[PDB]
Amino acid sequence: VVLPVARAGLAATAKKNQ
Amino acid sequence: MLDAFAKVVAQADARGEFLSNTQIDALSKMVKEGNQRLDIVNKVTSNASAIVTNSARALFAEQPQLIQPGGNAYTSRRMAACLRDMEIVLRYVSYAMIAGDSSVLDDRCLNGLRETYQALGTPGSSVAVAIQKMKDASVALANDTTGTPIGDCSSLVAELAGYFDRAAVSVV
Amino acid sequence: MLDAFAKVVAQADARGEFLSNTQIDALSKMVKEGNQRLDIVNKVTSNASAIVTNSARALFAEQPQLIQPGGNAYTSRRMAACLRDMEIVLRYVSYAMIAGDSSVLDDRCLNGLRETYQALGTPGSSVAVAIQKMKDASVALANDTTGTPIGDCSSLVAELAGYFDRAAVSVV
Amino acid sequence: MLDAFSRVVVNSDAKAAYVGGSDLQALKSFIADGNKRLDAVNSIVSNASCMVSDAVSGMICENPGLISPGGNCYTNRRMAACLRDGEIILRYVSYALLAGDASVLEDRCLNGLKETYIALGVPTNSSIRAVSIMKAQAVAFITNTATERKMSFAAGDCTSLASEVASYFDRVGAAIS
Amino acid sequence: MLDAFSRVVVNSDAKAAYVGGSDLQALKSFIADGNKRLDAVNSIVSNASCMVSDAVSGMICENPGLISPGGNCYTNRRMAACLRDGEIILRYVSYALLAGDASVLEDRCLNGLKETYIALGVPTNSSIRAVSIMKAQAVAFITNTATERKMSFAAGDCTSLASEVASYFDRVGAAIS
Amino acid sequence: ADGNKRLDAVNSIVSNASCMVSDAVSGMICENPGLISPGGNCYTNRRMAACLRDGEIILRYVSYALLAGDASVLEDRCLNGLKETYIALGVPTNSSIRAVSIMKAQAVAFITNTATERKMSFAAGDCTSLASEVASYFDRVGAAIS
Amino acid sequence: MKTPITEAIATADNQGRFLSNTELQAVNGRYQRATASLTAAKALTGSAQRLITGAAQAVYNKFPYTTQMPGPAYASSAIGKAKCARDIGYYLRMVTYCLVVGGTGPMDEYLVAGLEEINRSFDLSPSWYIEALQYIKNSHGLSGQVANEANAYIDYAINTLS
Amino acid sequence: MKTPITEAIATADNQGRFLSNTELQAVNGRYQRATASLTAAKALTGSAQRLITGAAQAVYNKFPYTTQMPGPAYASSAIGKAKCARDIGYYLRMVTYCLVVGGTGPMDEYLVAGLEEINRSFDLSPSWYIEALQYIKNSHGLSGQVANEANAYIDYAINTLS
Amino acid sequence: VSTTKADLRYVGATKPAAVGGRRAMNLMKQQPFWMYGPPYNAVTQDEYEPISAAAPKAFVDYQIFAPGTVKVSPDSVNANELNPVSGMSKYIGKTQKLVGDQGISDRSDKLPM
Ligand SMILES: *C(=C)C1=C(C)[C@@H](Cc2[nH]c(/C=C3N=C(/C=C4\NC(=O)[C@H](C)[C@H]4[C@@H](*)C)C(C)=C\3CCC(=O)O)c(CCC(=O)O)c2C)NC1=O
Ligand SMILES: *CC[C@H]1/C(=C/c2[nH]c(/C=C3N=C(/C=C4\NC(=O)C(CC)=C4C)C(C)=C\3CCC(=O)O)c(CCC(=O)O)c2C)NC(=O)[C@@H]1C
Ligand SMILES: *[C@@H](C)[C@H]1/C(=C/C2=NC(=C\c3[nH]c(C[C@H]4NC(=O)C(C=C)=C4C)c(C)c3CCC(=O)O)/C(CCC(=O)O)=C2C)NC(=O)[C@@H]1C
Ligand SMILES: *[C@@H](C)[C@H]1/C(=C/C2=NC(=C\c3[nH]c(C[C@H]4NC(=O)C(C=C)=C4C)c(C)c3CCC(=O)O)/C(CCC(=O)O)=C2C)NC(=O)[C@@H]1C
Ligand SMILES: *[C@@H](C)[C@H]1/C(=C/C2=NC(=C\c3[nH]c(C[C@H]4NC(=O)C(C=C)=C4C)c(C)c3CCC(=O)O)/C(CCC(=O)O)=C2C)NC(=O)[C@@H]1C
Ligand SMILES: *[C@@H](C)[C@H]1/C(=C/C2=NC(=C\c3[nH]c(C[C@H]4NC(=O)C(C=C)=C4C)c(C)c3CCC(=O)O)/C(CCC(=O)O)=C2C)NC(=O)[C@@H]1C
Ligand SMILES: *[C@H](C)[C@H]1/C(=C/C2=NC(=C\c3[nH]c(C[C@H]4NC(=O)C(C=C)=C4C)c(C)c3CCC(=O)O)/C(CCC(=O)O)=C2C)NC(=O)[C@@H]1C
Ligand SMILES: *[C@H](C)[C@H]1/C(=C/C2=NC(=C\c3[nH]c(C[C@H]4NC(=O)C(C=C)=C4C)c(C)c3CCC(=O)O)/C(CCC(=O)O)=C2C)NC(=O)[C@@H]1C
Ligand SMILES: *[C@H](C)[C@H]1/C(=C/C2=NC(=C\c3[nH]c(C[C@H]4NC(=O)C(C=C)=C4C)c(C)c3CCC(=O)O)/C(CCC(=O)O)=C2C)NC(=O)[C@@H]1C
Ligand SMILES: *[C@H](C)[C@H]1/C(=C/C2=NC(=C\c3[nH]c(C[C@H]4NC(=O)C(C=C)=C4C)c(C)c3CCC(=O)O)/C(CCC(=O)O)=C2C)NC(=O)[C@@H]1C
Ligand SMILES: *[C@H](C)[C@H]1/C(=C/C2=NC(=C\c3[nH]c(C[C@H]4NC(=O)C(C=C)=C4C)c(C)c3CCC(=O)O)/C(CCC(=O)O)=C2C)NC(=O)[C@@H]1C
Ligand SMILES: *[C@H](C)[C@H]1/C(=C/c2[nH]c(/C=C3N=C(/C=C4\NC(=O)C(CC)=C4C)C(C)=C\3CCC(=O)O)c(CCC(=O)O)c2C)NC(=O)[C@@H]1C
Ligand SMILES: *[C@H](C)[C@H]1/C(=C/c2[nH]c(/C=C3N=C(/C=C4\NC(=O)C(CC)=C4C)C(C)=C\3CCC(=O)O)c(CCC(=O)O)c2C)NC(=O)[C@@H]1C
Ligand SMILES: C=CC1=C(C)[C@@H](Cc2[nH]c(/C=C3N=C(/C=C4\NC(=O)[C@H](C)[C@H]4CC)C(C)=C\3CCC(=O)O)c(CCC(=O)O)c2C)NC1=O
Repeated sequence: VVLPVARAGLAATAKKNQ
Repeated sequence: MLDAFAKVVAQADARGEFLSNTQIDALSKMVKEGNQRLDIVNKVTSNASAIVTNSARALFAEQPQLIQPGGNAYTSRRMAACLRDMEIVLRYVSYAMIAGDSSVLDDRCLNGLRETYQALGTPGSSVAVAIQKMKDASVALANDTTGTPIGDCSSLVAELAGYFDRAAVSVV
Repeated sequence: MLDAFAKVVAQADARGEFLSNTQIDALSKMVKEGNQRLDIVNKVTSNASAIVTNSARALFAEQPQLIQPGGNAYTSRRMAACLRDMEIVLRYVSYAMIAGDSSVLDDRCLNGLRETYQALGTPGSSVAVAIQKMKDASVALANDTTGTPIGDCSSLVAELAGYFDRAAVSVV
Repeated sequence: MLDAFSRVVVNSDAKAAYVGGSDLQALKSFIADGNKRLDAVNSIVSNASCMVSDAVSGMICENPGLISPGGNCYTNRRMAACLRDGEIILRYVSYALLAGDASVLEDRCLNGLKETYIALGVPTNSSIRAVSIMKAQAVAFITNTATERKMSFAAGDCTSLASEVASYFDRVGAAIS
Repeated sequence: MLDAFSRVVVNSDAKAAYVGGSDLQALKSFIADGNKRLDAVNSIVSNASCMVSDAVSGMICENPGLISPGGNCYTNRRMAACLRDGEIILRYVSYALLAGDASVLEDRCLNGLKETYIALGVPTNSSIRAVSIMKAQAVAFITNTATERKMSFAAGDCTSLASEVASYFDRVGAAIS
Repeated sequence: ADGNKRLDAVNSIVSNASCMVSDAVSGMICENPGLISPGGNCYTNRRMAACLRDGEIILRYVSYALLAGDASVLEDRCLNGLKETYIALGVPTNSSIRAVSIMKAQAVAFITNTATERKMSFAAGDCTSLASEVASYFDRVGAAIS
Repeated sequence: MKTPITEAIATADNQGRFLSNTELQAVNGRYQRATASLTAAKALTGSAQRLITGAAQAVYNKFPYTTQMPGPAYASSAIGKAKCARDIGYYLRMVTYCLVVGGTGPMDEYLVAGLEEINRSFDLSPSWYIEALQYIKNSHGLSGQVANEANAYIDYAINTLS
Repeated sequence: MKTPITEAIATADNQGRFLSNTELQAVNGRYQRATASLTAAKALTGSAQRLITGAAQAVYNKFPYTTQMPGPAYASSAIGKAKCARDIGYYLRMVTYCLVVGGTGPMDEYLVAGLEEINRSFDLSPSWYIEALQYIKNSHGLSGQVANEANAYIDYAINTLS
Repeated sequence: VSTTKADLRYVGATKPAAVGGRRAMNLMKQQPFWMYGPPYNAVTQDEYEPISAAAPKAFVDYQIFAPGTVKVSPDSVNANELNPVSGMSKYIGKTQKLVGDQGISDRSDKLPM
């Protein structure tokens, strides 16, 4: 029911600076 | 219809248990956020027409067979039903955001939307592209301040994107 | 629905026959009982609340898990619906006793009752214990005198017991 | 049957795009956590027979009418099938945790399970009540907070794999509702 | 070992902080309700010999195979060792209620207790039952709702001490399970 | 009006109540000790605990009818079948009147303060009208069984 | 379930609209009130065994026939005394659910729907339960708005019985 | 009004047809039973004050707290005893009305409809009246089919109170 | 094919509980002996009685009698009948409810009170 990549790419984008 | 507070009361009553002190403290963390959850919902519903219209215009520019004559969104009847189906999903995500639990989302929007579109011939692959376009139009709109006290809301905008991911895998 | 007099008429219309002389003499015996049948329906109806409640009281003494949290009769809406069903079955068994034919009993109570309890999770082996406890409370109420003239009613109490066994096998 | 890599290609095939850019950077961080997912599938398969016999026994201690005469788990023929019905559900969830996508769970196990159970007369209230016990066991084994056995892992956090395995076990209960 | 004031200063030592007025309002209410903490622990040690023998023989009552040939409370040799052990458990949770922190119960009493019991043959499900009786005996002396033995207190609530000591009795079951 | 003598007469019974029914039915065993013989019907643990319960309940009825001041509290169903309940269970009923007549003689001892074990402080005066009232109430229980 | 959160969602779903500020203000009022509601739920849970066994004795002192009268409806036996204290604990548990949730939604669903038909069937008097609920209102020892929150669900149960 | 004659007119007016021998046989059964139903109405009317005074005294012996407890809902005063005997007369009078018309019609309209709203409001126990109706059932002195007609409407009043 | 004493028990459950009294629980029958066990917990009839709640304050002293008049008798003078190797003891502990009889009782002896 979850998307692991689409949710594993948003959590690593807000914690890690650009 | 359960919110996040009623999700743990219903799970306690199936065993006849009082709620423990470690469960009241987990619920008061939701009251502690509180004002930041109400601004996620306020930012989404106050831009709801721009979120749906810009995501539809971008959807037909990528799959132009949907608005060809004979396509699934030709003939204004079918075009206007495609636009309110996008606004239906955005409505129930904002319902599930203010509750803290995805109970109203997958009981009375998503429960049987894969086999609704399958019986109609609607391409559920193309519906999921439209949820993903409304998803990042909303999370780009959630984490900007523009008259908002600056803080960290990234655990709430990861919850909002998970509701959009829940609707996306459910229609295809 | 159709009673026992209408039952043999419908069996005779489908053959296109007048009723026999033997068949009229068998319907004279059904009128000859007549008052003894109306005594059983009077005794069962007059004590209808106490038969249902005291045989629900004895069910929860022998199966006390039904009223534990997580049991099928634990809440007020789920207990009141359990007494309501035990009064529904006793109603249509008294309807089948005054008619002499179990046709209103299954066409208006029993057909679809097994399908209902399998979609809800109601334990069907515990419903038949409640049916069998209203049975022997009523076939012991049938053959006591208590303001009836003395006589033999042992053929009409085998018919009343057969309507309780019919309602019990349509749910177990 | 899709895994987590097949889902981002099906989504890119609908618009006829090459996979590259931002969704290639979301895929490189999915494999950075690929050892935590492999560490955590092993922590469930290793305890898979105690997880089932505790969830079926814990469903029975809550509702002892299932082991009464006339209950659904009454005879030995029916007790052995509930212990089998309950470890197929755990087996198909471990496929979805390894794949990272609940497609194989939803169509090979969950599509039509509710209509099957209410045709055999299986109480779907109790099946939900055993699946929710297996949910509490799987979040305890992944976060290494079991009271009965502590495993060995490298130090770090795996609270996103516990959020994912709870979403798979909540679906199983919502599907057979 | 630590107490409730030493537990705060090892939390601040991980941050190299000072225990200031934000952190001190939990400790200013530990001394404010500190009369009731003393008032509750002589409600327990005044009844401690009655509490042990009722909890052990109340475990024999619900399980009579503990005193048959082959039970592990069988002879006088084994029954006096069970009565000694339940007095040790009640002693260490009266230290932990007095301190306000379950450190001394967890390292001296409970650390390594599970391995003694699976080497000596002690049944752990019935041993949890003797601790769970005297948890219910302890919350009835603190809130003064026991059927015999009304003690003379002052008026108010001790409802946060009764659930603090119920969590100390729950750590004994979690450590031998 | 003077109900302070009434409230002393109730409190002389209800303070020394659990000794009184302990001294009632043990004196019933003391006059025929066949009830605690095996085969007797105050022999078992449940039957002995029930016999103390009935003398407490009879003393609850008399001490409530004294406090109200009339025998309308003794007009309860308990009166009917106490003979017929004790016949149907199988209970020595003439032994049960012996259990009530000890409580009849104890209640006039506590009201008049002529108890030869305990001696309590009261005011000066008379209380023999109320001691005849409890002798009236105990014989109504003593007529309900026979 | 009738919560302040799910009455706002159900208001917007019956009109087919997004959550406007009419519904965000109703949710905000629950968050402003959830401080006193969640400490009342902690204090009634910690006083559970004291309040249940004390309120069963308050009924046995006002209605002392309920311990003498034979029959299955009275607290005259071992299982009637056990079922009386079980019902005070049902009432106390639903009050703590209503304080956590924030509305009279758990006890509307689990307790009061069908309660009149049950009392009339099993011969239980609703004046028994009113007396036990007046004891809990006078013995929890709470003060201020924490007592105002707990009392508002105790005499919601009194108005459904009286 | 549910009588056997109005329930036969209603089943013929519902389909808009004249009365037939399906309906004439139903009114005929009322006339054959009204011989025993009207002697029980004469007998309960003549024995009214013997049965109202005696049934009020049977509630005070079964539930003797009702004459002791203070409060407006109890027969512990002169006014509350006057309202209790008024209530036994209302129940006995509706039984004689039901014997006259031949159905359970008059006590539906005048006694049963709205009964449990009153017993909840004014705190009246419905088991007070079951013991009163059980006294009248055991002491009206009727026999034969005259007793079976009187008991069938007394037992109907017990079923609505439980 | 019902037996005459088979119901005479069952007529008392037809009355309502305000007038049937104790007899209102007459419909419960004899369970098997494992049905009163700690998974299932079937309730016996005697609880629905006041004889379960016979818990008085008063007590016989038993020392004021003459010596030789207090009699006591054990169930069996055997270690192996009072308690077996398993816990299935008929006399010691909480397993005294697991008897195949003693589920129902005779409370149609008295009255409808
Ligand atoms: C032998 C086994 C035996 C008896 C027979 C029975 C003797 C007995 N004693 C009395 C009199 C009283 N009992 C009383 C009760 C108590 N005495 C107390 O002071 C405490 C409070 C309470 C319980 C111990 C009292 C007050 C009296 C009157 C005594 C006095 O005059 O001061 C009777 C009743 C009188 C009679 O009819 O004989 C009997 C039968 N007890 C035995 O042990
Ligand atoms: C003691 C009885 C056992 C029991 C009963 C139980 N039944 C229900 C719910 C329903 N039963 C029906 C069946 C009928 N309804 C009718 O109107 C008629 C007349 C033609 C019949 C035959 C229906 C429709 C329902 C559902 C609607 C409702 O009443 O709420 C329930 C409630 C189940 C629930 O989830 O709410 C119970 C508890 N269950 C037991 O445990 C007993 C063995
Ligand atoms: C993350 C989502 C945001 C962000 C949010 C914050 N908002 C904070 C406080 C705050 N918000 C509101 C408005 C809110 N309350 C309502 O009742 C309604 C609608 C009816 C809305 C939209 C108010 C009134 C307040 C003040 C509360 C208070 O402080 O007393 C907030 C707290 C500030 C802090 O502690 O840092 C945060 C973080 N902030 C962000 O940067 C992103 C964009
Ligand atoms: C198997 C021996 C594993 C193991 C599994 C775990 N079970 C955990 C929690 C748990 N178990 C039950 C069922 C149990 N409780 C009962 O009351 C009864 C009988 C009536 C039984 C059989 C329940 C209800 C729960 C809790 C569910 C919840 O929390 O709501 C669990 C969690 C943590 C822990 O216990 O450490 C695990 C890991 N436990 C083991 O040690 C072995 C390896
Ligand atoms: C010593 C007698 C103390 C005392 C202690 C208390 N014991 C309390 C509860 C309790 N006791 C038992 C064991 C008892 N029940 C049995 O079935 C058997 C024999 C097989 C025995 C010996 C149990 C099971 C329980 C209840 C625990 C639970 O519910 O799990 C207790 C609690 C308060 C209460 O009884 O209401 C206390 C205080 N009681 C005393 O007054 C003296 C000082
Ligand atoms: C809850 C467990 C009780 C209850 C407790 C209260 N006790 C209160 C005050 C209190 N207790 C003691 C004796 C205690 N203090 C000591 O220093 C020592 C031994 C050295 C002991 C045993 C004292 C001295 C006090 C203070 C009052 C006084 O001096 O008389 C109390 C009042 C609140 C407070 O001041 O902390 C409460 C509520 N009362 C109850 O109703 C429950 C059952
Ligand atoms: C059988 C289960 C009973 C029993 C029944 C008998 N009843 C007899 C006669 C009888 N019954 C009634 C009442 C009935 N007729 C009605 O019209 C109405 C209500 C509208 C009712 C309730 C009447 C009026 C009569 C008189 C007719 C007559 O006497 O023939 C009866 C005949 C007596 C005989 O022939 O020996 C029997 C056997 N009697 C029993 O002992 C069991 C318990
Ligand atoms: C245990 C937790 C349940 C319960 C289970 C029973 N299942 C029974 C039969 C059965 N189960 C299935 C579904 C199972 N097979 C699969 O391939 C998959 C997933 C892909 C699942 C979940 C089927 C198809 C069947 C019937 C065919 C067969 O058994 O081979 C069963 C026996 C019923 C019977 O013997 O008639 C039980 C007892 N029942 C319970 O009470 C608990 C809640
Ligand atoms: C009683 C509630 C149990 C039970 C107890 C038995 N324990 C036996 C020996 C034993 N117990 C302990 C632990 C205890 N001693 C400590 O010093 C501390 C912590 C400070 C604790 C908790 C130890 C260390 C030992 C062995 C040392 C010794 O006794 O010499 C025992 C004897 C076994 C035997 O005779 O072989 C028993 C029976 N057993 C039960 O069945 C109930 C559940
Ligand atoms: C009769 C069995 C006694 C006895 C009784 C007398 N008592 C007299 C006065 C009196 N009594 C009480 C206690 C009583 N009154 C109450 O209000 C309550 C409880 C609420 C009780 C238990 C009081 C307080 C008084 C007033 C004087 C005082 O302070 O003691 C009395 C004098 C008549 C009068 O003035 O009321 C009598 C005769 N005296 C006896 O000799 C027998 C043994
Ligand atoms: C004791 C001094 C007697 C004696 C007493 C026994 N009574 C037994 C049962 C029993 N007793 C009563 C009467 C009591 N209950 C009431 O509610 C009232 C007042 C309203 C009174 C006076 C009843 C109704 C019952 C039956 C109900 C029940 O068993 O709970 C009894 C047990 C009998 C048995 O089953 O073996 C005993 C032993 N018997 C004696 O030997 C002395 C003389
Ligand atoms: C105790 C203060 C008084 C008392 C209690 C008593 N109650 C019952 C029986 C029932 N009570 C309920 C009530 C509920 N059940 C629920 O599930 C909920 C919501 C969670 C409520 C409020 C029900 C349904 C019953 C009947 C079920 C059963 O039989 O157990 C009894 C037993 C009555 C009987 O006939 O068995 C008793 C004794 N009675 C008193 O005397 C006290 C004054
Ligand atoms: C006597 C058996 C018991 C008893 C009686 C009692 N009843 C009341 C009050 C009312 N009774 C009724 C009932 C009816 N009114 C009707 O019109 C009809 C149909 C014809 C019925 C059945 C009503 C409506 C009331 C309240 C209004 C009124 O008083 O008129 C009281 C007084 C209670 C009060 O005033 O609040 C009493 C004392 N109570 C007992 O204790 C007896 C056991
Ligand atoms: C084919 C067999 C096979 C396996 C079984 C796994 C085994 C495995 N797990 C991890 C490695 C790890 N595993 C965990 C997992 C956890 N740590 C916790 O504290 C939680 C309790 C738990 C689940 C969240 C963490 C946090 C790491 C550290 C590296 C990382 O973050 O990915 C590593 C890399 C570190 C190392 O080399 O030691 C390996 C090889 N991989 C395999 O190839």
